[PDB]
Amino acid sequence: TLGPVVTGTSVIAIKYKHGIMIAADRKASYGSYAKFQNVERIFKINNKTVMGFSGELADAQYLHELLTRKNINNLSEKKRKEDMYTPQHYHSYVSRVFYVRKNRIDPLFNNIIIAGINSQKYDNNDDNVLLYTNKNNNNEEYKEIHKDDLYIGFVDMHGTNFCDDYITTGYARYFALTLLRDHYKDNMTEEEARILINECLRILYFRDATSSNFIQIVKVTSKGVEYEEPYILPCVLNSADYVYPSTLLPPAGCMW
Amino acid sequence: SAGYDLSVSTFSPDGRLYQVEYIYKSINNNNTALCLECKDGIICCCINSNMDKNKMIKKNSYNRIYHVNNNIIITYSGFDGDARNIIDRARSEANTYYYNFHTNIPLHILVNRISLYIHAYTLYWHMRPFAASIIISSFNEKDKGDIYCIEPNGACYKYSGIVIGKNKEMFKTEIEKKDYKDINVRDAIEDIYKFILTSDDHMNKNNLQNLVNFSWICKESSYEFQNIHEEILTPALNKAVEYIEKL
Repeated sequence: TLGPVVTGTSVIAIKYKHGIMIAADRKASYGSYAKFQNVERIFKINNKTVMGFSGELADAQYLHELLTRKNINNLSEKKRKEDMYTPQHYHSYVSRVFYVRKNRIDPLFNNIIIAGINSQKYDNNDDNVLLYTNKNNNNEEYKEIHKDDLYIGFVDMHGTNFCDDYITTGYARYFALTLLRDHYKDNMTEEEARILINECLRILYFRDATSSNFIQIVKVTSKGVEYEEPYILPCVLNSADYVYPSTLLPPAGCMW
Repeated sequence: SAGYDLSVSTFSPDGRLYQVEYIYKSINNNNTALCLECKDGIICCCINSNMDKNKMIKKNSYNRIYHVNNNIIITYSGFDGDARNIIDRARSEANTYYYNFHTNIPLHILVNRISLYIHAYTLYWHMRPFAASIIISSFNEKDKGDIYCIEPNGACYKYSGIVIGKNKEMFKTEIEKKDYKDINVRDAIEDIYKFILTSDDHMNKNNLQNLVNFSWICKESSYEFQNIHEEILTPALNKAVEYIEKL
């Protein structure tokens, strides 16, 4: 790849009391043209790990393929649930791929988020992994996962990598991150986490031209990786001055 | 023999390749593996009776049953290292197929590729041919069971039930009595334990637990690979043992 052509905009991932909540609008744009409006941008790596991306879609699909087969081979050698690769392992692997490609001046034009649960003590999902069946879609309750057992990593084009309690990509690094550094807190419930993520996505919808309001939410919890039903985010303007007709303003001068 | 059996690349004057037959003898001397098609799944069993005198081996640590994509069972009788080589190749072919096509490699194509890989080691005068025969099998609702067995000569055939390794003839005699396409895998477990007790004279009711590997792909496991839990193998083992001790 020589530059972005088809791109996704921004991803938000935060720890809350039951695991990881990661969000991305389902949009991939061809420049300023919103060609694809139903694109999946958060992928499941294993029952405890997800991958989100911004930037070029083809590079993201390549990386998703790499990780899919890495998880398959991991399962091929597994003899106990502890053998499954952690989110930290996948974050290291992706950071390494990016570093190697930087040294060749051949990067993937992506920013990546690797998030998940960094422990095996909260459930027995990795005892019998199902690649092609999902049993969630039984009537059990989520386990509270200690923040230290959760992992959210970031990788950029130059191989810069780090972890934190909340990670953002793209325009979320300005709009969402400001509100998160102001307002995020530990052990949030699903309701509070969802409310904060929705506020961030609403600001992005109002201020990022590449964004959309069709939001995909994914959760990684004691029940595994869960894709929520995509939903349209209601975004109303926050001032009546926007809606005031121009003809009611003075006709003279630069009134617009 | 007569000097014609020192190389896998020399035909004997009667048209036979003796190194391949010697490999066959090696495989027939090795431990037993079988795969059986049932009504709602396939069941695979490896009897590691050659390790009966190895008392210090960690319990249930030696397993000869692997899988490819979490939905294909692959096992063997013969050299462990060669079998691991072939299994690595099988997984590599599955990875390449997914990379190229984004769908899992069909069972029969994978079997052809593995058999060609094995056959390629019988062609040159400087490579040792693989000393192992491979069972590769899958099962899904629509297609029922598919079981293939690959020979060291590279010939792959399709079976409803297969036994390789030592004592395979007696095991086949026991297997052929009942039509297992109408029996469920769980019910087949007890039959298999009885067959082991009879056919392998090195196996008794004391080492049946630690010397037998059981796996299946069935409806219960959502048609994905799974080792049969001990909570299922225990009642079946006890029942087979008591029934046998009765007669």
